[PDB]
Amino acid sequence: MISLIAALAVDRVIGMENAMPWNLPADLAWFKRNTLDKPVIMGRHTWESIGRPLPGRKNIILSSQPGTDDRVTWVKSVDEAIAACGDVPEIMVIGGGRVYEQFLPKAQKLYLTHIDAEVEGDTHFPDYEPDDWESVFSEFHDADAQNSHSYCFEILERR
Ligand SMILES: NC(=O)c1ccc[n+]([C@@H]2O[C@H](COP(=O)([O-])OP(=O)(O)OC[C@H]3O[C@@H](n4cnc5c(N)ncnc54)[C@H](OP(=O)(O)O)[C@@H]3O)[C@@H](O)[C@H]2O)c1
Ligand SMILES: CN(Cc1cnc2nc(N)nc(N)c2n1)c1ccc(C(=O)N[C@@H](CCC(=O)O)C(=O)O)cc1
Ligand SMILES: [Mn+2]
Repeated sequence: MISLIAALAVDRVIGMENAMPWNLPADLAWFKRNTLDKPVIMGRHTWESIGRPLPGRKNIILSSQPGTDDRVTWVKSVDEAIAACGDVPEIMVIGGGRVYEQFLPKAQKLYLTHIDAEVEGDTHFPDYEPDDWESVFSEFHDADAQNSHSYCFEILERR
């Protein structure tokens, strides 16, 4: 099954100039918890902003261009990306915007982190139809010493 995993600030902003403005260590924690030991799909920019392979995960990168690093797996299409994953129970799509736009309709579950933060971004999460989805998990957190804003973890399943 395909799942989208993402972190959103105010107004579905997800990035700015190839990066994430805020710093929310609890989000990284949770991102890692959720993707560890599973395959992660990500676009070329996102990989670039990551600058390295994520351990304990099969890294799959989508580019129309040929690979330039054997540490990860390169693919040139959404189909191939998914085939490259093999037979596993869950595929984690991690970004960025274009990639999410493409996998949304094929996805059965959303892992969203709602961040209480106002940032001028240049990239946004897709506009998805709430009707279609169901909140199965929700947990709120106030900002703290490690985390500068309040946030909320959420899991939704397509009805
Ligand atoms: N907050 C979040 O959770 C989160 C998670 C990830 C990323 N982000 C942010 O997202 C922004 C980067 O997002 P982005 O939309 O600019 O880039 P992206 O989605 O990561 O990368 C886009 C690219 O991936 C390739 N690609 C995508 N679909 C393809 C397909 N069907 N076939 C072949 N290649 C395909 C293309 O590479 P080629 O040009 O080489 O073909 C295209 O340039 C950054 O700001 C990052 O910080 C946020
Ligand atoms: C660029 N970026 C993409 C990124 C970041 N936060 C997100 N947060 C959420 N919720 N969802 C995403 N898709 C997301 N994607 C990154 C950057 C660094 C690491 C990273 O180091 N991850 C460690 C986290 C633990 C550590 O901080 O050492 C891991 O192993 O998963 C991951 C994603
Ligand atoms: Mn149902």
